[PDB]
Amino acid sequence: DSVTQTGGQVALSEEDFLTIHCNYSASGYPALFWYVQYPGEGPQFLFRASRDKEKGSSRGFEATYNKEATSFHLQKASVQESDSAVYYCALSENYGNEKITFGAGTKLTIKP
Amino acid sequence: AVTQSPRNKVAVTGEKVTLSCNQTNNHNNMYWYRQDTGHGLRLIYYSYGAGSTEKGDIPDGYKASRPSQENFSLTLESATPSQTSVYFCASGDASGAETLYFGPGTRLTVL
Repeated sequence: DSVTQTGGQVALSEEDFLTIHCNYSASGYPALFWYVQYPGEGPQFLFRASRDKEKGSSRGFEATYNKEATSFHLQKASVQESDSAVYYCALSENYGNEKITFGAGTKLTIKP
Repeated sequence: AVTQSPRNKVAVTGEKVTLSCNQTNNHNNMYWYRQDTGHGLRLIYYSYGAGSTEKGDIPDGYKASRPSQENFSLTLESATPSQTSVYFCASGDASGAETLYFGPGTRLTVL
């Protein structure tokens, strides 16, 4: 499968509205994910969604499984200080390959 | 939960490098990824369970070993400059749609 993150870098100022795109191509119902990676550490689970129309969320972020538009855009109304890191959109093939395909990631730099 | 070693490594072209991964929750699945700008995270090798190994999307130049359930290692037989990236190991939690938990990672630089 494949995952596309149309945004490589995203610059925003405190409390700005955040949206990081995620479009994909899969071979069936996969489970969509979002991982966050802060400076110096490994990627960590943010949240997931198994069924279409379902919404995953955590720490203020959220995405909605839109199987029709094959998207799972991450959103957070007001980005804080600690949000600045790298976000990866991923699709887990828990029901098939059990392989997790990741996007290219998106670095979020939040200025005061 | 999942620990990797070494955290920092510099090799010379041709050096044989082994990256070690240890999980503590006994999941059957373990994965080795490298993270590169413009590519994010790509699977090199992964393991369905103890004693078995499976090629990922970009296995060339690597080999892995899963002697046990808790340990999965990645080896670069003869390091090349292109292998210069950050390697992340992870175990798969089946109860959460295979939600992964990565180790801190190994920053490898090939001189």
